[PDB]
Amino acid sequence: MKLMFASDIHGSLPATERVLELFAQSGAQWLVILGDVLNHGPRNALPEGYAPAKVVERLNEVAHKVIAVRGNCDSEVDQMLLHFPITAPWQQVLLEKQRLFLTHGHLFGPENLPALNQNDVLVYGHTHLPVAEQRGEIFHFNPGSVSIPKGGNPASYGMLDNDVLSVIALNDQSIIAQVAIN
Amino acid sequence: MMKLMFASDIHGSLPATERVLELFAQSGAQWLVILGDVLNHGPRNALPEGYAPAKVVERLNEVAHKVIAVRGNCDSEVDQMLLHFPITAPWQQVLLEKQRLFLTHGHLFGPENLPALNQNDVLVYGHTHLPVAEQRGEIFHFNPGSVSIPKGGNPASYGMLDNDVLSVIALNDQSIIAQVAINP
Amino acid sequence: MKLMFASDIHGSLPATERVLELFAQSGAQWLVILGDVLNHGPRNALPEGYAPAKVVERLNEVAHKVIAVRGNCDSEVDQMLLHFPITAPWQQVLLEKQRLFLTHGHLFGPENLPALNQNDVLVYGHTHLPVAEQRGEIFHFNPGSVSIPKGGNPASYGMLDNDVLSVIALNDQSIIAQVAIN
Amino acid sequence: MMKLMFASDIHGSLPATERVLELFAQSGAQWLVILGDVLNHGPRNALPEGYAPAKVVERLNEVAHKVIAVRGNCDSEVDQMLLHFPITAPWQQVLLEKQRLFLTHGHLFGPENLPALNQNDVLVYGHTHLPVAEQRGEIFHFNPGSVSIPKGGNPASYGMLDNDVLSVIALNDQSIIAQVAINP
Ligand SMILES: [Zn+2]
Ligand SMILES: [Zn+2]
Ligand SMILES: [Zn+2]
Ligand SMILES: [Zn+2]
Ligand SMILES: [Zn+2]
Ligand SMILES: [Zn+2]
Ligand SMILES: [Zn+2]
Ligand SMILES: [Zn+2]
Repeated sequence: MKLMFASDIHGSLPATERVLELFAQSGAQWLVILGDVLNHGPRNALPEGYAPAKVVERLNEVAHKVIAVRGNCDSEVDQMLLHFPITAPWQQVLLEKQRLFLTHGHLFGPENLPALNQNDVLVYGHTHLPVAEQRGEIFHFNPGSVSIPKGGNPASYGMLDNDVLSVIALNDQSIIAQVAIN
Repeated sequence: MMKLMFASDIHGSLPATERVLELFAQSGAQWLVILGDVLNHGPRNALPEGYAPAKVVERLNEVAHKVIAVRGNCDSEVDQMLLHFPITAPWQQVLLEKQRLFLTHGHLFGPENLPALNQNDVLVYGHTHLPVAEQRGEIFHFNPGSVSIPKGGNPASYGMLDNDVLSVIALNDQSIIAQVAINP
Repeated sequence: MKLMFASDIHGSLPATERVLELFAQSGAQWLVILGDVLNHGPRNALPEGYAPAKVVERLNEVAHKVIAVRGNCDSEVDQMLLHFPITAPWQQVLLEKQRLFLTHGHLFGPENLPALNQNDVLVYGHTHLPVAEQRGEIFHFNPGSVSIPKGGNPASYGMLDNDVLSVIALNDQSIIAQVAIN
Repeated sequence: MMKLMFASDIHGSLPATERVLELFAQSGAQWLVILGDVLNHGPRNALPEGYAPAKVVERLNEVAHKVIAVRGNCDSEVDQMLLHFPITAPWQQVLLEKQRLFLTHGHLFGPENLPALNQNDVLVYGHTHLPVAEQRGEIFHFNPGSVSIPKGGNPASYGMLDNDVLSVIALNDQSIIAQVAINP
């Protein structure tokens, strides 16, 4: 199975178009969006090519292939525009060998862990920092941000391919971090 | 390569609950998927047979670590405080080889308000208390009916996913009420 | 200013009809309902004359005079039946010389206090125990339950009259507790 | 008796915010009532004049202890974590002698979806960015309009309750755009 992950888009049209381009070329079946989709975010500058209404038209074109959770920056007006369900604060995704716990990062995350099974995967964003590692009995995965990178990391996205979780550079496409989840 | 058991619209019926649980224990299924309306009978419904919310809670908690549930229109916060598994999520997902199952109760997204889905995906819901298993257009609809207050003259039922087939099964007979194959 | 308070009805039709009779005779302009309206409650025995669908018809007749907040036992189906807004976890009511902070008691209450002004009033239920006293710089008020009282108190309701907060017995009509707030 | 100032649909406009705050400080009003859509411009709207969310936050917090607000369709939880006063409530109330003021943003309850109210009560809302002050049927409708993005050729505005009259006032001129007496 092949899944693509994207998070903290914050209204950036160019980041969105590049994501949708890589999605189409990857062959992945679904696109998981971890929150903070249109709103740039009160405490920071507008991202490159900020254009909420256009990001909306682009994303709504693959709405039937999107799985998503509510970011701290997402609001009711956002759901009214996006043709896929974003209001759930968290959502589990059942895979053959394990579970994926999807959440933005502000309500649940590394500091407030959910009950899970050994080798399950905690998937979150919000921090804008890439992560692909084993933490205790479970795995932690954060695809970083596709628009507002932090900690010196390049804009990035995530990918699940053949039991391997990888954080990939949006432009470079070089592997930032990865871990096998067998 | 995946097996799941589905139970919906329990509404506090202890008999339905004990039976669901013995069947679950025998199924060999990885998870018990509860589609909502767990303890409350519902202001519009007459009490179910064997209405005993307090006891239903004790029983479901025995297998809490293996339950995957979604919020029903009759579920409230007191219910979440009693049950030891997450019941507040409005929807959740199951991913197979090339298709996905969209799990929801039926009052938010349903037959008359479809979520966006791809060809050959499955909308899994309860709420109506009417069993369904069929291809409706480009997607598949699946409703395992109510395990305690069936409507339309149907028997109380539950559902099962056996890799590529979804079946609605009578709770007493264990006879097939309806089933559909979701192979491309 | 004359307000009537009722809480933890839990589907009791007789309790409801008695409340509506006292409301009509009191002259009060509004009826404040603190939650837990139709559902008897998972761990409780059915109250006297349990009949949610009938409580709904009675309450909906004075819907335009009701102010309410979400009880821990209230659900989406409940809002669908009641013709007045109940989904808010809490609401503030502005009066001439002070604020009323209305909440059920499970999220906010004596143990998780909201920020308020000296002499404001914390109004809550959920415990089924009557209260009318000053605590710290603010007042605490709980009209008790009208259908399933605990502690040893009779079924009761509340009243705001002449700047005096009173907890009154549903039958006796005797004063259980009270405190002047001005 | 009762004096209140109303501001709605700020949408992150720092100039509108500083002006609202200077007027509030001079009004003598007991509370500043914010009807929603505080920091986000809204995906459907062009940025308003002087869009500076971060700064609007610092300024509104200086008077946090005197704000009474209700949630707008554009407000999110990041906004709540920044602002030091409660903004999540969908509605709240003001009680006069024999009348009731129902405060809400306008996307949940509004002109086209009325809450249950008694005769001579007031529905107070924003969201449309169109000022209103009139009796409609048996109740009164009052909308301060937007302090930053007015529609219909109207001036940026705010609102005030001075005992028994509700007025929509231009933010620059301080001239009366509309007003209604709610005496019964
Ligand atoms: Zn972010
Ligand atoms: Zn975030
Ligand atoms: Zn049901
Ligand atoms: Zn239902
Ligand atoms: Zn109660
Ligand atoms: Zn309660
Ligand atoms: Zn607006
Ligand atoms: Zn709005």
